[PDB]
Amino acid sequence: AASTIPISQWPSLLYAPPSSPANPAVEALPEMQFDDLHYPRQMLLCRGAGYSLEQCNRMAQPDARVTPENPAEKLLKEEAVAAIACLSQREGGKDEQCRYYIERMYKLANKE
Amino acid sequence: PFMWRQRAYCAPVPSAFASQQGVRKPLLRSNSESLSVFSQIPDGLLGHTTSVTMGNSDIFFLPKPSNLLKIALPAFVFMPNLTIFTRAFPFYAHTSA
Amino acid sequence: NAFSSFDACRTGLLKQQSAAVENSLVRQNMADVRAKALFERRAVLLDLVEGK
Amino acid sequence: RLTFFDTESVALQSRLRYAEKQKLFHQELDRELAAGHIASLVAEYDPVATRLPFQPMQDRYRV
Repeated sequence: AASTIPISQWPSLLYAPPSSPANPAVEALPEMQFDDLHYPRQMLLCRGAGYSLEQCNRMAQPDARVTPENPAEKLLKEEAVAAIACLSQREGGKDEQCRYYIERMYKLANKE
Repeated sequence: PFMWRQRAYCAPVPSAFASQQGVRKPLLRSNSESLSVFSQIPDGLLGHTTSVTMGNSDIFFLPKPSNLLKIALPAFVFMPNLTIFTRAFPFYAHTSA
Repeated sequence: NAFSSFDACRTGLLKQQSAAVENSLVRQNMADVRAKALFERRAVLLDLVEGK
Repeated sequence: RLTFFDTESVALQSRLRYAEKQKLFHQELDRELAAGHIASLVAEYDPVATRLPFQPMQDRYRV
């Protein structure tokens, strides 16, 4: 059923991957970013402005242009904290002990 | 203009790295010129090659000896007769006699 | 506001070029001095070498 | 025919001038790209390596 994807179809596979039990956000895959030039660029700009290496290292800050945060972490805060409490108490949810909280979260997020 | 060592098609020809050669030929040329037809060759006689015409060669002649034959032969009907029942033709054309 | 960033990147490139020249000169001179010393060591060892 | 019954010549001449413009555009573009490829080597270029040992560097090689 799952047939081979030739090499010519890989660029579409990267941004429209097949279905899995653990999928990513395909709509947000073009928004995942991590700059390897952030700190070099920052240093270059500051040294061109005229600062010293120590001043540049004190003024340096980490990149905000990274992959965005999951909105579930701000919307489903209490539910997630309760689920983590249940997991910590019941050994990771073995034999269906955090199904209550997980199902509440799933319903809240999915809505049929 | 981003991956120079990986994009060889957009790179200069090896005669360009050599630093040695009225009007002279250009010193810098790309390999991407291979993707054009009339880059190096001229466009002479470009629009005049489809104008060299030659006539056909078929002769429509065949002797017709009817003295050999004494029977009629069948013949096709090519089109429907519109000179008769013209007004009804769309209404009876779908039927078979 | 844009010319400032442009000038900054520009001066950064210039500083990079200057630093590269200086560092390459220093490294080159160190290597050449080391080679000369090795040559003199070889000379004395060839004065001491023995056999035929 | 040529004096009174031809537009093909004019149309083809126009189209060939268009083709000339297209040709020269593509030529210039390819040349620019190759020039950028060569410009990527200026970073690898080191004018200190031209220096001879125990000699000064020459401004000829763009200090």
